Amino acid sequence: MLEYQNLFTRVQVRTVPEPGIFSYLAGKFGDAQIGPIYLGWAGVLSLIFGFIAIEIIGLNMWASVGWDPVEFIRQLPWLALEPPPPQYGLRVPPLNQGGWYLMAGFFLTVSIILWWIRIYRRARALQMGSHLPWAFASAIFLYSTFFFQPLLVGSWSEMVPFGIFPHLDW
Amino acid sequence: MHRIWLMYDPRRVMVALVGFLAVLALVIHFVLLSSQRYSWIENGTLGADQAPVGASAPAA
Amino acid sequence: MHRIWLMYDPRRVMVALVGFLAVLALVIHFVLLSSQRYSWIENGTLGADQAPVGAS
Amino acid sequence: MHRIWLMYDPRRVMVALVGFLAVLALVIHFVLLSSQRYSWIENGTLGADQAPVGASAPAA
Amino acid sequence: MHRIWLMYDPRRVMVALVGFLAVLALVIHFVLLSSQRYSWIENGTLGADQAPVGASAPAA
Amino acid sequence: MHRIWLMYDPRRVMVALVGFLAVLALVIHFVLLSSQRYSWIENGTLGADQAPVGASAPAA
Amino acid sequence: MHRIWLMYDPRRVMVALVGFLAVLALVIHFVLLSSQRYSWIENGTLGADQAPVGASAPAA
Amino acid sequence: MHRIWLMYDPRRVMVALVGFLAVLALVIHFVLLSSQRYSWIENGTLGADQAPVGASAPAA
Amino acid sequence: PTAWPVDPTTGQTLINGRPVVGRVFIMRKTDGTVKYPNVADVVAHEALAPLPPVV
Amino acid sequence: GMTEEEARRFHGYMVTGTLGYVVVASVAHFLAWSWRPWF
Amino acid sequence: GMTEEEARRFHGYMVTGTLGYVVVASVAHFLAWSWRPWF
Amino acid sequence: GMTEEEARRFHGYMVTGTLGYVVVASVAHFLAWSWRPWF
Amino acid sequence: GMTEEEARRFHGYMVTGTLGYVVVASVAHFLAWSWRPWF
Amino acid sequence: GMTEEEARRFHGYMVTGTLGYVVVASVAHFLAWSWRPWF
Amino acid sequence: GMTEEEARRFHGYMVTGTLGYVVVASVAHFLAWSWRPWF
Amino acid sequence: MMEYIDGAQIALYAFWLFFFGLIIYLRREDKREGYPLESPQGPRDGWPKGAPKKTYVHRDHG
Amino acid sequence: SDVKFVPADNYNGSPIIPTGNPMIDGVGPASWAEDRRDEPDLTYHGSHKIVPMRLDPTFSIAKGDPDPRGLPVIAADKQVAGTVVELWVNRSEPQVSYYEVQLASGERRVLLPTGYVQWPNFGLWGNDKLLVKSITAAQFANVPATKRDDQITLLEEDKICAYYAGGHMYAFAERS
Amino acid sequence: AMLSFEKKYRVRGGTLIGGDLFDFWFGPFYVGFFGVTTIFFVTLGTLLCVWGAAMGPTWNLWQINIAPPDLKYGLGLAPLREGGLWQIITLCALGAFGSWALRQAEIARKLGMGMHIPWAYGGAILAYTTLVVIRPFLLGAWGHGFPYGIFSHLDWVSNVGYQYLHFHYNPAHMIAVTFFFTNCLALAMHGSLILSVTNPPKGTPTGTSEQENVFFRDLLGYSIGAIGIHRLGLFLAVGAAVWSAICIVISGPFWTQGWPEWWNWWLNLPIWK
Ligand SMILES: CCCCCCCCCCCCCC(=O)OC[C@H](COP(=O)(O)OCC(O)COP(=O)(O)OC[C@@H](COC(=O)CCCCCCCCCCCCC)OC(=O)CCCCCCCCCCCCC)OC(=O)CCCCCCCCCCCCC
Ligand code: BCL
Ligand SMILES: CC[C@H]1c2cc3[nH]c4c(c3C)C(=O)[C@H](C(=O)OC)c4c3nc(cc4[nH]c(cc(n2)[C@@H]1C)c(C(C)=O)c4C)[C@@H](C)[C@@H]3CCC(=O)OC/C=C(\C)CCC[C@H](C)CCC[C@H](C)CCCC(C)C
Ligand SMILES: CC[C@H]1c2cc3[nH]c4c(c3C)C(=O)[C@H](C(=O)OC)c4c3nc(cc4[nH]c(cc(n2)[C@@H]1C)c(C(C)=O)c4C)[C@@H](C)[C@@H]3CCC(=O)OC/C=C(\C)CCC[C@H](C)CCC[C@H](C)CCCC(C)C
Ligand SMILES: COC(C)(C)C/C=C/C(C)=C/C=C/C(C=O)=C/C=C/C(C)=C/C=C/C=C(C)/C=C/C=C(\C)CC/C=C(C)/C=C/C=C(\C)C(=O)O
Ligand SMILES: COC(C)(C)C/C=C/C(C)=C/C=C/C(C=O)=C/C=C/C(C)=C/C=C/C=C(C)/C=C/C=C(\C)CC/C=C(C)/C=C/C=C(\C)C(=O)O
Ligand SMILES: COC(C)(C)C/C=C/C(C)=C/C=C/C(C=O)=C/C=C/C(C)=C/C=C/C=C(C)/C=C/C=C(\C)CC/C=C(C)/C=C/C=C(\C)C(=O)O
Ligand SMILES: COC(C)(C)C/C=C/C(C)=C/C=C/C(C=O)=C/C=C/C(C)=C/C=C/C=C(C)/C=C/C=C(\C)CC/C=C(C)/C=C/C=C(\C)C(=O)O
Ligand SMILES: COC(C)(C)C/C=C/C(C)=C/C=C/C(C=O)=C/C=C/C(C)=C/C=C/C=C(C)/C=C/C=C(\C)CC/C=C(C)/C=C/C=C(\C)C(=O)O
Ligand SMILES: COC(C)(C)C/C=C/C(C)=C/C=C/C(C)=C/C=C/C(C)=C/C=C\C=C(C)\C=C\C=C(C)\C=C\C=C(C)\C=C\CC(C)(C)OC
Ligand SMILES: CCCCCCCCCCCCO[C@@H]1O[C@H](CO)[C@@H](O[C@H]2O[C@H](CO)[C@@H](O)[C@H](O)[C@H]2O)[C@H](O)[C@H]1O
Ligand SMILES: CCCCCCCCCCCCO[C@@H]1O[C@H](CO)[C@@H](O[C@H]2O[C@H](CO)[C@@H](O)[C@H](O)[C@H]2O)[C@H](O)[C@H]1O
Repeated sequence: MLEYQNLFTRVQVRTVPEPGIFSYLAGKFGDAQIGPIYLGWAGVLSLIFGFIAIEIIGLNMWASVGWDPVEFIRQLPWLALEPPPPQYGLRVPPLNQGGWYLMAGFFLTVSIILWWIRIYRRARALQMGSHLPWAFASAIFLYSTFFFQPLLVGSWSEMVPFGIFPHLDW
Repeated sequence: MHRIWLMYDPRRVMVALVGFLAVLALVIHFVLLSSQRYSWIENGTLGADQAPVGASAPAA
Repeated sequence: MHRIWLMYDPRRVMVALVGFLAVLALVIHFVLLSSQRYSWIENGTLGADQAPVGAS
Repeated sequence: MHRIWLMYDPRRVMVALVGFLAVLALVIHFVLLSSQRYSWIENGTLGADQAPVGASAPAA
Repeated sequence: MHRIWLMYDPRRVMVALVGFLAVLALVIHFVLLSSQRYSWIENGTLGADQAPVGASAPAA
Repeated sequence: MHRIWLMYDPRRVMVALVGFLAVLALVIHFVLLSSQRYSWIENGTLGADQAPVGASAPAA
Repeated sequence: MHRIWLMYDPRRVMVALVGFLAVLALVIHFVLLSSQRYSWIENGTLGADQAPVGASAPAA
Repeated sequence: MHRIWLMYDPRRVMVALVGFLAVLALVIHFVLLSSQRYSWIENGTLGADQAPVGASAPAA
Repeated sequence: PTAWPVDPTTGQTLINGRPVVGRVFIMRKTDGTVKYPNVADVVAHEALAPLPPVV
Repeated sequence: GMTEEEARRFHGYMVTGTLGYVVVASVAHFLAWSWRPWF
Repeated sequence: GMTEEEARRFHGYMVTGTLGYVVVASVAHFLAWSWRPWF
Repeated sequence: GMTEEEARRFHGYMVTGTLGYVVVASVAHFLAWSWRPWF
Repeated sequence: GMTEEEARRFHGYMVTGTLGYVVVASVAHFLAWSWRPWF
Repeated sequence: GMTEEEARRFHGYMVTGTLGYVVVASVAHFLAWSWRPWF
Repeated sequence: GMTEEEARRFHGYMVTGTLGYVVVASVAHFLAWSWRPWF
Repeated sequence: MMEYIDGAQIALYAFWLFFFGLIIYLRREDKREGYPLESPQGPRDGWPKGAPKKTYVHRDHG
Repeated sequence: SDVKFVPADNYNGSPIIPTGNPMIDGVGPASWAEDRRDEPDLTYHGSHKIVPMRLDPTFSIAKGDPDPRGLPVIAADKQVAGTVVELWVNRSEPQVSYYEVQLASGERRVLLPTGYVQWPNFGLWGNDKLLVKSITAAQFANVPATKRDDQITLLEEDKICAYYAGGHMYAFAERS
Repeated sequence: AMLSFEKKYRVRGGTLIGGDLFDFWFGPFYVGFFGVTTIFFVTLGTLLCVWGAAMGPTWNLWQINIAPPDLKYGLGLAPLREGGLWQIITLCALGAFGSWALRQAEIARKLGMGMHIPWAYGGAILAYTTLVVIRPFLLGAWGHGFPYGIFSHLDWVSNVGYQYLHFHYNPAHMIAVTFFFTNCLALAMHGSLILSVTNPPKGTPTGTSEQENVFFRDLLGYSIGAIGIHRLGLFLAVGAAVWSAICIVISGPFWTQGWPEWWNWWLNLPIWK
C-alpha cells in the first residue's frame, strides 16, 4: 500500500556486498555468529522435540478420520488429540485414551523450554539485556498453568485438547 | 443582505447548506416511513379516516 | 453591549450559535416526538382533551 | 472585585461560566424529567392536588 | 498567615478551591437525592413527621 | 523538629497532607454510610437504643 | 548503627516508611473489619463475652 | 563470610532480604489465617483442646 | 402494608395520620431492583443443590 | 476573495433559490395535508 | 483587529436578529400552546 | 493586557448581567413554585 | 513574584470570602434543619 | 530552600493548625459518641 | 550526601520517633485488649 | 475460618500493591527527560520525583 | 534583543509569538533540539552511519527503480528549486536518508530529507520529477548547511529536518 | 508548568476551528475549541452517569448499571427513567470521543506531526459507534446497545455471545482475536528489544540498531526494520478493533443462526461434498 514517507516508495537500495561491514554479514558481534538463523544446541533440540510433538498431534487427528486424507483436510479444524478420561486422575492413561495426549504435551513443553534457553543464550551472546527472555517467560507462565491447574484439581482430563475448534470448546 | 457573503465564502456555505438539508430531509422521511400513521409505501392508498391514529387518553 | 465583539469574533460566534441552536432544536423535538402526550406524528390530530396525560 | 479580571483572562472565564451554566441547566432539567413528580412533558397539566408525591412503604 | 500566598500562587488556589467545592457540592446533593429520606424532588412536600426513617434494630 | 521543613519542602508536604486527609475523610464517611448502624442519612434521627447492632455470639 | 543513613538517603527512607505503615495499617483494619469477631462498626458495642467466636472442634 | 558484601552491593542484598522476609512472613500469616486450626482472628480465644484438628485415619 | 390509609372525607392519603396533598406513590429504585445481600440469600432463591451423581 | 458586487449579484440568486425551494416545499406540504393531515 | 465601529455596527444586527428569532419562536409557542397546552 | 480601568468597565457589565440572569431565574422559580411546590 | 503587601491584600479578600461563604452555608443548613432534621 | 528561621516560623503555624484541626476532630468525635456510641 | 555527624543526629531523631510510635501502638493494644481480647 | 476473606481476595490486593508500586516506578522513568518543569515561582518536580537524567556509554572503535 | 519569541499576553498558558523569522530562528514546528550533540552518528563498527553514496560503493539503486539523480525538484510554489546531485544513505539500515539538491538559479547545494519528498503518482508511474510540498523554491536557499560534505552530525540532521517541518505552517506566511 | 524544552513550541496556529480565541493552554493541557467541547460533553455525560447511579439501587462502583431502553421503544427516546438516560449519555459519549480526536488533530498540526494518532484513535471510535449506533440501528432498536456498568456490560457481552450458541465459531471474531494476541506478542518483542539495547548488562556498551536487527532476524527469520515494527504494531492494534467491529456488526443484522452452522459452506465445497 501507499505510505506517508518516501523512504521505500521507490528508490530502495541494494547493498550488493553485505551490510554490517539486500545482503547479510558472515562474522561476529563479539563471540555471537551473525550469518545463519541462530539455533545452537538448545535450538536444535527444541526443533526435534517440537517436531515429534506436532507429528503426534497430526497423526492422531488423521487416525481419527480413519486415515482419510480428504476428511483430514475437510474436517481439520474439528479434529483433536484429547486429554485422558476423568476417572484416571493423574495416573497414566491408555495410549488411545489420552496416552498420546500426555506424550505430545510433554514433548511440546520441553520444546518450549529449550526455545527459551535458546533466546536467553542469544540475548547474552549479542550483549543485550534479558528483557526478551523474561517477557517470553511470562507467556510460558500462562501456558504452564494449563498443566498446573489440572494437576492441582487432580486430573489430566481437565487439560486443553490439541485442536483448533476443540480448544475453543474447552 | 448581500454583504453577509463577505463574512463567509459562499462556496463553503452552499456545501454546508446542501449537506444539512440533505441529511434533514432523509431523517424526516425515515421518521415518517417508520411511523404507523405515515408508513406511506405500504399504506399510502388508505383514506385519511382509515389511516392509523395513536391511542387517546383513558376515560377516567 | 458592543465591545463583546472585540473579544469574540462575531463571524465565529454566529457559526457556533447556529450549531448550538440546531442541536438544541433537534434534541427538544426528538424528546417530544417520543413522549406519549406529544407524539404528534402518530397522534397530532387528537384534540387537547383526547391527548394523553401521564397520570398513574 | 474587578481585579479578578487581572488574575484571569475574561475571554476564557466567560467561556467557562457559560459552559458551566449550560451543563448545570441541562443536568437539572434531565434530573427533573426523570422524576415522577416533575416529568412535566407527560404530566405538566396536572394540578398540584393530582401531582405525584413519593413516600416510603407504610411499614406495618 | 498571609505568607501562605507567597508559598502558593493564589491564582492556582482559587482554581483548586472552585474545583474542589463544585465536586463536593455535587457529591452531597446526589448522595442525598439517592436516599429515601432526602429524595426531595419526589418527597420534599412531606413534613418531617411524614418523611422516611430507616429501620430500627429488632424491637426486642 | 522544625528542621523536617529543611529536609522536605513544606509546599509539597502540605499538598500531600491535604490530599491524604481529603481521601481518608471521604473513605471513612463512605465506610460509615455503607454500614447499617451508621447509615445516618436514612437513620440519623434514631436514638442510640433504636440504632442497628450486629449479631452476638449464639448462646449455648 | 547510624551509618545506615550514609548507605540510604533518609529522605527517601522516611517516605518509604510512611508508605509502608499507611498500607500495613489499612490492611490490618480492613482485615479486622471483614471478620465476624472484630467488625467494630456494626458490633463494637457488644461486650467481650457477647462478641462472636469461631466454631470449636465439634465434640463427638 | 564478609566477602559476600564485596561480591554483591549490600544495598541490593538488604532490599532483597527485606523483600524476601516480608513476602515470606505474609505468606505464612495468611496461610495460617486461612486454615481451620489457626484462624486466630475468629477463634484465637479457644483453648488448645477446643481448637480444630484434621481428620484422623480410619479404623484406628 | 401495601398502601397508606385514605381519608374517607377527601380520598386523600394519610401518612402518619396527617394528609398529603397530591397522589402518593411508593418510592422505589430503577425498575424495583434491590442489591443482593449475600451468597446465602441468592442461593435461598435457587433450587436446592443437585443430587449426587449416578456412577 | 469575492468582491461586494459579486456578492450583490450572488445574493439575488441565493434569495431566489431559497424562495423557490420554500415554494415547492409549501406545495408539497399542502398536498400532504390534503392527503393525510397531522393535526 | 475589528474596529469598535464595526463592533457597534454588528451589535445592531446581532441584537435585532436575536430578538427577531425570539419573536418567531414566541409565536411558534403560541401556536403549540393553542393546539395542546403543556400546563 | 487590559488596564484596571477596562477591568472596572467589564466588571460593571458582569455584575449587571449576573443580576439580570438571577432575576429571570427568580421569576422562573416562582412560576414553578406556584404550579407545583417542591416543599 | 508576589509582594508581601500583595499577599496581605489578597489574604484580606480570601479570608473574607471564605467566611462569607461559610455564613451563607450556615443559613442553608439552618433552613434544611428547620425543614427536615437529620438527627 | 528555607532558611532555618523560615523553617522555625513555619513550624509554629503548622503545629497551631494541627492542634486546631485535632481539636475540631475531638469535638466531632464526642458529638458522634454522645449521639451513637461505637463501643 | 550526609556527613557522619548528620547521620548521627538523624539517627537520634529516627530512633526516638520509632520508639515513641511503638509506645503509642502499645497503648492502643492495651486498650484494644481490654475491650475485646483476641486470645 | 474467615468467612469474608478468601485466597482470591488476598491475591488481588497483593497484585494491587505491586501494580501501584509499578506505576510509581514507571512515572519516575517518564521524568528522566524534560524535568524539572519550568514555571513562574520556579522549578517543579511533580510526583513522584523523577529519576536522574541518564548518560549512555558509547562503544569504542580505536 | 536576540530572544526568539515573546508571550502573546501576560496570562498563564498564553502562546508565544516569534520575533524574527520562525523558520530561521527555530520556533514552534520549525524548532530543533538545540543542545543535540554536534557529532556524526556511527555504525556498530564505528564508521559514519549517514554518508553520500559515492563514498560507499557497496550501495546501488535496486534494479528497475528510478535513480532520482538529475531529476528536477518542484517546490511548494511549483517553482523548480534545483536538481538531485547525490543520494545519502544510512549504512546501519540500508535506505536513502537524504537527497542532495543542486539549487537552480543559485550556487549552493542543500540536503533534503526523503520524508519530505514525494513522487508524482506516488512512484507507480511517471517518476520524471520530485515534489517538495512543504517549502517554496525561494526558501530552499535558506536550508541549513552541513559543516562538511562527506558527513552530517546529529545536530545538523535535527536542524535540516526541523526546517522542512516548519514549512507546512510558515512557508506561505508573512511572518518572515 | 512546562517541560524544560517546551516553551519554544507553544505557538499559535494549527487550529481547525475558532482561530486564536481558544488557542491556549491550561496547565499541561492544550485547550482549543474541541477542548472546550470535550469538557462540555465529559462533564454532562459524567454527571448524568452519577444521576443514573443515584436513582439506581446502589452506589457500589462495580454494581452501578445504566441500562438501555426496552426494544419496544425502537429508535425513539425512551422515558429517562426507562433507558432514555442511557441514550443521552450515549450522545454525550459520541460528542466527547469525536471532540477528543479532532482536538488531537489540532495538537498534531501545531507540532508539525502527521495525522496518524487521530486516525488510529478513529479505530476505537468506530468499534464503539458500531456497538451503540450502527448495530442497534440495523436491528431497529437502541435497546440493543450495551449497558453502562463495569460488570453489567460483561453480562451483556456474555448474553450476546450465547445468542449465537458458540460465539468462538464467528469467523471475523477468530481474526480479531488473532490480531489482539499477535499485537500483544509484537508489543512484548519490540519493547524488550529497545530496552535490551539501551539497558545492557552492567559494564557493557550501549547497543545499536544493528544488534536489535540481528536479534529480531533470529526471532522471526526476517528483518522488519525500525519503521516496519511501528507500522506492524499500528496495523495489528487498529486491525484488531476494525475486525472487532466487523465481527459484532455481522452478528444479528446479517447472521442470525448459531455460528457453528455458518461453517457448513466449508463442509459442502464441491471437491468434497
Ligand atoms: C486497571 C489496569 C489498567 C490501569 C491503567 C492505569 C494507568 C495510569 C496512568 C496515569 C498515571 C499517571 C498520571 C500522571 O502522572 O499525571 C501527572 C500528575 C502530575 O505530575 P507531573 O505531571 O509529573 O507534574 C505536573 C504538576 O506537578 C504541575 O503541573 P501544572 O501546574 O501545569 O498543572 C496542575 C497539576 C495539578 O495536578 C492534577 O491536577 C492531577 C491530580 C490528579 C492526578 C490523578 C492521576 C491518576 C492516578 C491513577 C492511580 C490510581 C489512583 C487511585 O498537574 C496537572 O494538571 C496534571 C494533570 C494530569 C492528569 C492525569 C489524569 C490521569 C487519570 C488516570 C485515570 C486512570 C483510570 C484507570 O501526576 C500526579 O498527580 C501523581 C500521579 C502519580 C501516579 C499515580 C500513582 C498512584 C500510586 C498509589 C497511591 C500513591 C499515594 C501517594
Ligand atoms: C531528653 C529527655 C529524655 C528523657 C528523660 C527522662 C527523665 C529525666 C526522666 C524520664 C522518665 C520517664 N520517661 Mg523519659 N526521656 C526521653 C524519652 C522517653 C520516651 C521516648 C518515646 O523516647 C519514653 C516512652 C519515655 C518514658 C519515660 C517513663 C518511663 C518515665 C516517666 C513518665 C514519662 O516521662 O513519660 C513520657 C514523657 C515523655 C516522653 C517526655 C520526655 C520526658 C519528660 C520531660 C520527663 C518528665 C518527668 C520527670 C520525672 C521530671 C524530672 C524531675 C523530677 C522532679 C525528678 N521517655 C527523652 C529522650 N525520662 C522519668 C523516670 O525515670 O521516671 C521513673 C525521669 O525522671
Ligand atoms: C507477553 C505475552 C505474549 C507472548 C509473548 C512472547 N511469545 C514469544 C516470545 C514472546 C516475548 C518470544 O520471544 C518467542 C518467540 O520465539 O517469538 C518469535 C515466543 C513465541 N510465542 C509463540 C506462540 C504464541 N504466543 C502466543 C501468545 C503470547 N506470546 C502472548 C500474547 C500464542 C497464542 C496467543 O496462542 C502463541 C501460539 C511462538 C511463535 C514462539 C515460541 C516458539 C517455540 O517455542 O517453538 C518451539 C518449537 C516447536 C513447536 C517446533 C517446530 C517444529 C518445526 C515446524 C519442524 C520443522 C522440521 C525440523 C527442522 C526438524 C528437526 C531437524 C533438526 C536437525 C533441526
Ligand atoms: C485502535 C484500537 C485500540 C485503541 C486505540 C487508541 N485508544 C486511544 C487512542 C488510540 C490510538 C488515543 O489516542 C486515545 C488517547 O488519548 O489515549 C490516551 C485513546 C483512548 N482510549 C481510551 C480507552 C479505551 N480504549 C480501548 C480500546 C482501544 N483503544 C483499541 C483496542 C478501550 C477498551 C477496549 O475497553 C478503552 C477503555 C481512553 C484512555 C482514550 C480516549 C480518551 C477520551 O476520549 O477522552 C474523552 C472522554 C472522556 C475523558 C470521558 C467521557 C465520559 C462519557 C461522556 C460518559 C461515559 C460514557 C461511557 C460509554 C460509559 C461506559 C462505562 C463502561 C463501564 C462500559
Ligand atoms: C423528526 O422531526 C425533526 C427532524 C426532529 C424536526 C425538525 C427539526 C429541526 C431542527 C428542523 C430545522 C429546520 C431548518 C433550520 O434551519 C431548516 C432550514 C432550511 C433552510 C435555511 C433552507 C434553505 C434553502 C436554500 C436553497 C435551497 C438555496 C438555493 C440557492 C440556489 C439554487 C442558487 C445557488 C447559486 C447559483 C446558482 C449561482 C449564483 C451566482 C454566482 C455564484 C455568480 O454570479 O458568480
Ligand atoms: C427537555 O429538554 C431539555 C433540553 C432538557 C430542556 C432544557 C433546555 C434548555 C436549558 C435550553 C436552553 C436554551 C438557551 C439558553 O440560553 C437558548 C438560547 C438561545 C439564544 C441565545 C438564541 C439566539 C439566537 C440569535 C440569532 C438567531 C441571531 C441572528 C442574527 C442575525 C441573523 C444577524 C447576522 C448578522 C448580520 C446579517 C450582519 C453581518 C454584517 C454585515 C452584513 C455588514 O457588516 O455589512
Ligand atoms: C440535581 O441537582 C443537583 C444539580 C445535584 C443540585 C446541585 C446544584 C448545584 C451545586 C448548583 C450550583 C450552582 C451555582 C453555584 O455557584 C451557580 C452559580 C451561577 C452563577 C455564578 C451565574 C452567573 C451568571 C452570570 C451571567 C449570566 C453573566 C452575564 C454577563 C453579561 C451578559 C455581560 C457580558 C459582557 C458584555 C455584554 C460587555 C463586556 C464589556 C467589555 C468587554 C468592555 O467594555 O471591554
Ligand atoms: C456524603 O458525605 C460525604 C461527602 C462523604 C461527607 C464528607 C465530607 C467532607 C470530607 C467534606 C470536606 C469539606 C471541606 C474540607 O476542607 C470543606 C472546606 C471548604 C472551604 C475551606 C471553602 C472555602 C471557600 C472559600 C471561598 C468561596 C472563597 C472566596 C473568595 C473570594 C470571593 C475572593 C476572591 C478574590 C478577589 C475578589 C480579589 C483578589 C484581589 C487581588 C488578587 C488583588 O487585589 O491583587
Ligand atoms: C480501614 O480502616 C479505616 C476504616 C479506614 C480506619 C483506619 C484509618 C486509619 C489507619 C487512619 C489513619 C490516620 C492518620 C495516621 O497518621 C491520620 C493523621 C492525620 C494528621 C497528621 C493530620 C494533620 C493535620 C494537620 C493540619 C490540618 C495542619 C494545618 C496547618 C495550617 C492550616 C497552617 C498552614 C501554614 C500557615 C498558615 C503558615 C504560612 C507561613 C509561611 C509559608 C511562612 O512563614 O513562610
Ligand atoms: C505426516 O505428517 C503430518 C501430516 C501428520 C503432519 C501434520 C500435522 C498437523 C496437520 C498438525 C496439526 C496441529 C494442530 C492444528 C494443532 C492445534 C493445536 C492447538 C490449537 C492447541 C491449543 C492448546 C493446547 C494446550 C494449551 C496444551 C497444553 C498442554 C500441556 C501444558 C501439557 C503438558 C504436559 C506435561 C508438562 C507433561 C506430561 C507428562 C507427564 C504427565 C507424564 O509428566 C511427566
Ligand atoms: C433570525 C430570523 C428572524 C428575523 C430576524 C430579523 C427580524 C427583524 C429585522 C428588522 C430589520 C431592521 O432592523 C435594523 O436593520 C438595520 C439595517 O437595516 C440595522 O442597522 C445596522 O446596520 C446599519 C447599516 O449597516 C448601520 O447603519 C446601523 O448602525 C446598524 O445598526 C439595525 O441594527 C436593525 O435594527
Ligand atoms: C523526637 C521525634 C518526635 C516524636 C517522638 C516523641 C517522643 C520523644 C519525646 C521528646 C523527647 C526528647 O526527645 C529528644 O529530642 C532531642 C532534641 O530535642 C533529640 O536529639 C537529637 O538531636 C539533637 C540536636 O537537636 C542531638 O544533640 C541529639 O544527639 C539527637 O539525638 C533526641 O534524639 C530525642 O530523644
